[PDB]
Amino acid sequence: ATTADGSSILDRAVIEHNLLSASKLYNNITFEELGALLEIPAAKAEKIASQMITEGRM
Amino acid sequence: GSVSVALHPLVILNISDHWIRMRSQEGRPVQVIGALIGKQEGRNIEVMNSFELLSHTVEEKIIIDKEYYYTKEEQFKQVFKELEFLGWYTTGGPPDPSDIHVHKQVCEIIESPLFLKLNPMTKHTDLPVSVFESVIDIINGEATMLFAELTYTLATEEAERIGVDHVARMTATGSGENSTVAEHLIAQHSAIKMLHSRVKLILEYVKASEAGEVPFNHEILREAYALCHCLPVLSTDKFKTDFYDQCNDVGLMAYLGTITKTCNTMNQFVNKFNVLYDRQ
Amino acid sequence: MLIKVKTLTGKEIEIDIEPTDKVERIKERVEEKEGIPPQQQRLIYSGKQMNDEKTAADYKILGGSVLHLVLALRGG
Amino acid sequence: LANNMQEAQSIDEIYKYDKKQQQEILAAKPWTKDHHYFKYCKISALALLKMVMHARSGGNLAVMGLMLGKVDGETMIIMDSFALPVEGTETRVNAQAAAYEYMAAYIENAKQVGRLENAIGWYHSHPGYGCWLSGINVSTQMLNQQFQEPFVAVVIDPTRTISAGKVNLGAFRTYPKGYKPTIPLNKIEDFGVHCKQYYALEVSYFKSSLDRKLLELLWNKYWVNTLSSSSLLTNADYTTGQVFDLSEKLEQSEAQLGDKLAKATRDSCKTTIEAIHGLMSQVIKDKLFNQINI
Amino acid sequence: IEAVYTDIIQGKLDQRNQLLEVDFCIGRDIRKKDINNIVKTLHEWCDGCEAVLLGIEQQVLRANQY
Repeated sequence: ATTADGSSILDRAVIEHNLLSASKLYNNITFEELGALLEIPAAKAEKIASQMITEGRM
Repeated sequence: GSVSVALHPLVILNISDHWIRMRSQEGRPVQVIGALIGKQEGRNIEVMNSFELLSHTVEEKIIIDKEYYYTKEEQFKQVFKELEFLGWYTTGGPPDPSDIHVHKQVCEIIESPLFLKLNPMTKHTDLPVSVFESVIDIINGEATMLFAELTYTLATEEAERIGVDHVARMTATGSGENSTVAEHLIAQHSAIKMLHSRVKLILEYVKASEAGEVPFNHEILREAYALCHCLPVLSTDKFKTDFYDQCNDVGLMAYLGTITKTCNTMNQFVNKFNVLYDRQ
Repeated sequence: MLIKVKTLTGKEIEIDIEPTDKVERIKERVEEKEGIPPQQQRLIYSGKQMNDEKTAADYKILGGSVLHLVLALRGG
Repeated sequence: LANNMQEAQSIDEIYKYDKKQQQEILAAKPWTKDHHYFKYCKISALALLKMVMHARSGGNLAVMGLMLGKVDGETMIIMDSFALPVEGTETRVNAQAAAYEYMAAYIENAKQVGRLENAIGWYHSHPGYGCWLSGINVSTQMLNQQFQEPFVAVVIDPTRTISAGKVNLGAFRTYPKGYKPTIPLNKIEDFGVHCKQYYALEVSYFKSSLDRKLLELLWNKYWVNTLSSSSLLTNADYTTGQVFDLSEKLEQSEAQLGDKLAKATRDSCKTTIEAIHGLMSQVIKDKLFNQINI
Repeated sequence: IEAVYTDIIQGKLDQRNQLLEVDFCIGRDIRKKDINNIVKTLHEWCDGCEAVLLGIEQQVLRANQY
């Protein structure tokens, strides 16, 4: 199924996993490079990153 | 080899306290003798405690008291259940015929007695504690007896580990005539000495390898290269700034802390001046 | 009679009681010497604690006997 | 191990027993004059190790025993500890019949071998029940102190010690009858309802020259934890607390002045010496490691 | 990142300052005649250790004198 914004559940899960894995190989990253790493350049890369925080997941 | 013996870091403390107490009581160093206890599991012998023993002297011969040993054996079984007599210990250097005579006499009590030797007056860095095993060989004629050397282990309980670590990290036992600076620097000296010995061994090995007198190992050499390409550990500017900050903070903590001592000496001097010089 | 009562800490007590006399007599001797309550006292001879019900008429005390006195201790 | 002394050192006279001095100090009885007399208890390494091992070996049950030693001046020296054949439940211990026979026989046998010390106190283990005097320990310690005056109650916690990695030994002495005299309330809470009846003591440990010599070669892999010690980082809270208490002591000494300055100076010197030792270790590490291949 | 994955090197990238920090790297191949080179470096380290030890001794001696 699509999680509202035309994104498959697998795509969202793998995006979150890619962000979590990249959090282990980067001291700090930029929004543009983070988007180039796992698609979705800046519209929801910052949103996903901030959602992972404030929940203990990152 | 032979029977695997497991030694705990409580027997050695018992022997050291025994030796220190009797040397202080008698003024001059003496020889102490006792009895070990532990467990026998298959081919494994474990020594976990020791109690003192009474010995008398007849001219040159040393005779172990038997009635006191029997009373102590009956007494200690109340507190410790799975504990049995295993061997006997003494403090001394090289093996002596007196030790062999004492072991032969003690053999009447247990089938396979051990022989724990402690060195309180050692003159080297070699291990002062050595576990010896006296098995009766089948040599005819004269009883040619040489106690076999045993490679003991350091099996230790968890609470035993905690207590041993606590006593090892102790520093307030001195701080008297000897400066605490000496005690603090001795540990650093020993650690640096051991690291230097290890790196000296590595240097000797690589020198031998480059000389050509030993087989050329392509893996150990590359491991040495990886080790040797990282001696300047973390020489970044941020580390230097942090180090200088720490040094300045400790310097301030020393200044505030010398000022109070100077003020206390001030107070004592003024108090003395206000009585021995003040005209009432 | 100069029967010795010794505490484990080193205190010494001298009492005078004939052997035929009851162990209650020893108890009240140490009572009027020190004051330790009767129910908080244990006495040992030859490594064996004596019972209150044994008169010291047939007893292995022939003079020179030292009695080890201890106080009952409990913990929680 | 060279370039020093190898004979009887300055840490061995603590193990020496003088019968005449002990007899004189027992006859003097300076404790009855000032009731806040004893404030320091010095325990040997062997006694502490035996106490901890016996307390832990008992499992979840409680165990109890005695401890030998002597008393000098304002300090109580505890040299050896021997267990007792007690059968106690998870809360209470009794020591009904075989304990006293064991006490007498063991003391006599030890005196036979050469043990010249007398009984100096008793200890009992709380299996995870903290370190405080219960309503029964207070009563029995008062009973012992009323007649056998040199005494001290040592409480050890095996379960908390093994879980936290630090020994929990507490030395206490009971006041007599009728002796009344954002901050945490643990000062009153961690003691029982008899908090005003007993007072704690300062516990310190000591070891002999041969003890330290043999324990120096106890294990040869703590050098890594010494080179990468990372001092001044694992005890920053300790130094801040010490600075706070030092400021309080300085304020008290200043109020008094307007002999208390001596202990404040001692505390300040101790804290500063610890900080300087840490800085010295850091400088040694920097010279050893980062000053190569520059 | 793909070099980090194969475990030849370990480290962290940083885009704020545009630099890569390496905590550990494998030991690459060495030629036969360069071994003396590394030997020299090791010797230097040993010397330094010795010096430090000597200094420590001097220090403690002085302290005792005081």
